[PDB]
Amino acid sequence: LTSKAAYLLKRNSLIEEDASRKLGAKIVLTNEEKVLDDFILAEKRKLIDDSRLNQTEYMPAASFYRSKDFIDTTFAYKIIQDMPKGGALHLHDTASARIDWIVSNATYRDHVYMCMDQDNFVRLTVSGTGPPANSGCEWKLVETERANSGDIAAFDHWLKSNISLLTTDPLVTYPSLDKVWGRFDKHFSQLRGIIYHTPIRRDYYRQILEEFRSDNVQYVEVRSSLSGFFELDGTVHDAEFGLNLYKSVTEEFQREYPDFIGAKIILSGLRFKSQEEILNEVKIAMDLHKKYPDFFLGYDLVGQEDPNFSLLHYLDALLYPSIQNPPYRLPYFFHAAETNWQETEVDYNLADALLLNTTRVGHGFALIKHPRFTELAKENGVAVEVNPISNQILGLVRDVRNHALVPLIADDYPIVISSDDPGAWEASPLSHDFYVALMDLCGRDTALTFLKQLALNSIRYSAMSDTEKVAAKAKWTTQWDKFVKTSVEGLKPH
Amino acid sequence: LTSKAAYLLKRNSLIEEDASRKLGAKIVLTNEEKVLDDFILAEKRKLIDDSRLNQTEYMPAASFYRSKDFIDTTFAYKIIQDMPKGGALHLHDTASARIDWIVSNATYRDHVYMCMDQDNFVRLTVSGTGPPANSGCEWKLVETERANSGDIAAFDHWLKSNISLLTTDPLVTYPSLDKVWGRFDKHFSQLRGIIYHTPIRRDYYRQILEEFRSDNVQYVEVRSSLSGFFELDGTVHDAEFGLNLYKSVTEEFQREYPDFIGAKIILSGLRFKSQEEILNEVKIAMDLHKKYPDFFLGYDLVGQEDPNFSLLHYLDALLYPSIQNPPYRLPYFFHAAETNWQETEVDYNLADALLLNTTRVGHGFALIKHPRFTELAKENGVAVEVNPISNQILGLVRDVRNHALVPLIADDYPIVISSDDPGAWEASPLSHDFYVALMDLCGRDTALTFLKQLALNSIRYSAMSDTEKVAAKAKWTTQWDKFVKTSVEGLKPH
Ligand SMILES: *[C@@H]1O[C@H](CO)[C@@H](O[C@@H]2O[C@H](CO)[C@@H](O[C@@H]3O[C@H](CO[C@H]4O[C@H](CO)[C@@H](O)[C@H](O)[C@@H]4O)[C@@H](O)[C@H](O)[C@@H]3O)[C@H](O)[C@H]2NC(C)=O)[C@H](O)[C@H]1NC(C)=O
Ligand SMILES: OC[C@H]1O[C@@H](n2cnc3c2N=CNC[C@H]3O)C[C@@H]1O
Ligand SMILES: OC[C@H]1O[C@@H](n2cnc3c2N=CNC[C@H]3O)C[C@@H]1O
Ligand SMILES: *[C@@H]1O[C@H](CO)[C@@H](O)[C@H](O)[C@H]1NC(C)=O
Ligand SMILES: *[C@@H]1O[C@H](CO)[C@@H](O)[C@H](O)[C@H]1NC(C)=O
Ligand SMILES: *[C@@H]1O[C@H](CO)[C@@H](O)[C@H](O)[C@H]1NC(C)=O
Ligand SMILES: *[C@@H]1O[C@H](CO)[C@@H](O)[C@H](O)[C@H]1NC(C)=O
Ligand SMILES: *[C@@H]1O[C@H](CO)[C@@H](O)[C@H](O)[C@H]1NC(C)=O
Ligand SMILES: *[C@@H]1O[C@H](CO)[C@@H](O)[C@H](O)[C@H]1NC(C)=O
Ligand SMILES: *[C@@H]1O[C@H](CO)[C@@H](O)[C@H](O)[C@H]1NC(C)=O
Ligand SMILES: [Zn+2]
Ligand SMILES: [Zn+2]
Repeated sequence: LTSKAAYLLKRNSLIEEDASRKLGAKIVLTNEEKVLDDFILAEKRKLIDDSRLNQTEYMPAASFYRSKDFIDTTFAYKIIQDMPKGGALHLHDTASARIDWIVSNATYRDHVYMCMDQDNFVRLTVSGTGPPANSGCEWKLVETERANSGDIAAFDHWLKSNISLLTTDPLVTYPSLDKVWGRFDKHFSQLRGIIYHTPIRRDYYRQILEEFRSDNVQYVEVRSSLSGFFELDGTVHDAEFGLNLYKSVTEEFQREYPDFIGAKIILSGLRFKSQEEILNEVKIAMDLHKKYPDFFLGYDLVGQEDPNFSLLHYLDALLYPSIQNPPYRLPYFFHAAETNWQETEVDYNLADALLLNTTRVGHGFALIKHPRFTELAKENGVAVEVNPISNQILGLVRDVRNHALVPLIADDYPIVISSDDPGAWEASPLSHDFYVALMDLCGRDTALTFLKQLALNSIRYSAMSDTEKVAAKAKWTTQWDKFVKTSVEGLKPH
Repeated sequence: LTSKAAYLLKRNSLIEEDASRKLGAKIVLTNEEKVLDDFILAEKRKLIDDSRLNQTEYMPAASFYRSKDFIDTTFAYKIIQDMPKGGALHLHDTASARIDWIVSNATYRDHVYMCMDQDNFVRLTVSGTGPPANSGCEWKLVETERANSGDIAAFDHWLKSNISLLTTDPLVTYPSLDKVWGRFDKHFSQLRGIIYHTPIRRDYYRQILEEFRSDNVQYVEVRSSLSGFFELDGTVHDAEFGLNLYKSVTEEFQREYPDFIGAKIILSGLRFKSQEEILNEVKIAMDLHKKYPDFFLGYDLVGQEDPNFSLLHYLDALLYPSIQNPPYRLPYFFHAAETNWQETEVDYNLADALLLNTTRVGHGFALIKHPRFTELAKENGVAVEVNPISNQILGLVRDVRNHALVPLIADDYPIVISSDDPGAWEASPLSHDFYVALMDLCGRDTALTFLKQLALNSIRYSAMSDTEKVAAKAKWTTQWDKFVKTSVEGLKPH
């Protein structure tokens, strides 16, 4: 009737037309699921409106250092903690478990040594033939140092404080992409000596499995170098040994916990190695994918993407599987366009990843800046592994609401949410990144369809076979319905 | 043939396909324009590669406070300075001239008083009836304080410092959207008393025109309140008086400088006023658009959009022109979705703006987050006024390379670059925002086709009639050809 009423009808048409395109709009919720969705929506909308109208800071989009405790004090984070989120498809094996486990378990073992390097960073290693040979760092046995500390708890807390990235605010202590990446590489060099010892590495991978299961994540796809596992006698094993160790741990864990879906491993090489070495690693990946077709997925090039070699620089090595007669199909999981640049060597790695038939693309922070690349990656079914906390800390974004992949989420783009390296910055396996996605990557009228669609895409866009995908969806559905029923009974009066 | 060569063919075909979607990709440059583009590209690529590979900060992406002098020492900024950029379609009348003009001219006039308010901010006013009526701050003539100052240059520089937003780094001293918006409103309240005096306002608008012509901008569309211009006797004039004053100044300026295209005015109301006041402003805008259709353009709601009323909240007043018999078509230039939020009232103001047949959208920072809104605006031809430095300073973004509208640039969306309030933060009329757009909003292989497309879209998406647009483009083409010829003769060896 009224021109105002006709305008409002057209407004509802347009707004529904726009808001139905977000990822997860296809989700239909049962009444109990709607109860949980309303529970989450109330808190999220209260926070959004309090920040917007009272003109106060929106903590969910703040630095994870400052917002971590705040997140830990919200009811919705408890809901997400109890929620089974499916799979974490983008992880690195050396920083996916608590640093506290390394401090309280690994550095308590025999022959574990420490030393303060030239940069005032603690380094931990394992050497069975007495103190290790090094003059650039004065090595002291950790047992004697802990005994001499007097206060053992303070010593362990300091040991975690000199290793963790969250001891101070990374956005302040390392206020540049270069500085924070230097701190990240320093963290890895600190943990390299001790974490590559074979027993400690096996127990650390076991801890990765346990911690991700406890956070109600049932499936993982872990990137690992797989080689360099050493013993007290000095023996250094090849990548196949590491793959077999991971496989045995995973099979034992699956035997213990039937609710767990499992784990699969991707081989990661470095973006600054010689093309000869990268070709050697590609050949190793081909052999391991042949010999272990169900557990070994493929190959990936990791390391800081801006200052190191491009995908094209390794092109020969990456084309070696395809030039065979018959051609061999080696899957890829490229980190691509993890950069703030445009039309450079870094973000144009997206073209290489798409042309090399990559299974998934890590980050894709510059993907939105390339229209045809986005279209082609969506058409081919290449999902994007978005790691919001990783992208904030490692210098890509500062306000998480300004993340580059938010519009792609709002237009139903194939995406999964993962943590990259959770342990380095003291983050939960997937619930903290899920909370960040819920509070920063979707609109005010989006609470639970988004999270359930992320949980579904973590299985759909995994590397599992179709039969494995169906079985994994069955297990995840069992856990999800159990969680929904328990939460609703815990919140709904009777 | 060669697998490497065939892959390279596919890769270059894909990259050409993707990079042709960018704004201005269809621009064809003459050989002289190619020389200028090569110079700009060399400078830009040097900066980009030095920042990326040597791991040093990319200064153009930093805060305008820190990067201002660095920009002032580049060759590309010199070229942009000499370049006629067309028009500035997003300006505000009280902050489109240098603060130095107010300090060195206006506060040297008679009847000008000053006071330090309770926030230690200098406020300037004009009172022809002795000391000003307000006693909350002791009003003293600027002449007396300048006399007692000792160093007059230091006194005037302190005036500019207490007035300007760029005296300190706003991203540090006001590290919140709300705090920096408070500083912006404080700046406006500082200059309100003196800038609304009729002679000073007239000369300030004249100075706006002069400064924008000096920076090779030939056309402007300025948003103004147009009402409240007062005299020494206390007479307060209506919006028609101020509009006619602007029109007379513009006609005189056009007569003096034939190379100038001209100026047109938009009526801006504040989005926190009463609905009755906004309705009366809409009626006044209708009357002024009827009486001065060639000089008066339309209406716009300005002011901080996050904590104030939405476009829907004013729906009655906004639908008043269309409900008449016959319906009246009042053009709109709504500031829309200048926010980091999603699926809230602020960014859903885009739906109201689109349904109200807005000519252009101011900022539209969250437009990319809404796909159907972007598509519908693209179909309807609604351009977006991108003000990069304003979006950085006022708290929307920190790294300009993470600007939300960069992907829309890369997919050829209708946009025009402007400055919002340049004089507020010591920015050149349009050259600085153009340099920021060049170095932050387009790829490494994009220098001059982008800038020429910006200049062309500035004329296509103006409010000028179809007959006036051809003549405006003729003037701009004359100036552009002179600029290209002179710059090439100054750089080309022959
Ligand atoms: C990424 O995946 C792509 C799709 O699987 C790969 O492209 C495919 O590469 C395979 C193996 O090299 C090609 O299959 C062979 O093609 C040729 C020629 O047959 C075709 O061409 C002739 C004339 O052009 C035509 O008459 C035929 O009907 C075929 O169309 C023969 O040697 C073999 O019989 C065999 O079929 C595919 O043609 C090709 N597909 C496409 C769609 O291009 C690509 O190599 C993969 N890249 C990587 C890095 O793994
Ligand atoms: O296995 C350890 C190595 O992994 C890299 N690495 C670890 N996390 C990431 C890495 N590389 C690239 N992108 C960011 C993030 O996904 C670096 C480290 O030396
Ligand atoms: O006429 C002056 C008033 O205009 C507003 N104003 C001026 N510039 C802007 C404003 N508000 C909204 N968006 C950002 C920017 O474009 C506030 C100021 O008090
Ligand atoms: C703003 O804060 C007050 C108290 O500080 C609170 O009552 C009010 O609900 C808040 N506004 C919103 C929108 O949450
Ligand atoms: C590590 O410890 C040293 C000395 O104990 C201290 O000075 C230094 O700041 C610490 N570094 C980090 C990164 O915690
Ligand atoms: C460390 O944890 C492993 C299991 O991961 C356990 O077997 C071992 O006993 C622990 N070590 C210590 C010293 O408690
Ligand atoms: C990096 O710095 C070196 C010297 O410090 C210089 O020669 C080079 O041109 C710089 N830029 C690069 C490598 O892009
Ligand atoms: C200020 O500018 C006006 C207008 O250009 C000029 O007439 C006047 O002389 C200037 N100086 C003053 C008022 O001191
Ligand atoms: C303004 O001046 C006062 C005193 O001269 C000073 O304390 C204050 O910090 C200044 N404020 C700004 C915003 O420059
Ligand atoms: C917008 O224009 C269309 C025709 O172009 C008209 O039907 C519609 O009523 C207009 N809406 C408004 C709000 O002016
Ligand atoms: Zn990663
Ligand atoms: Zn504006």
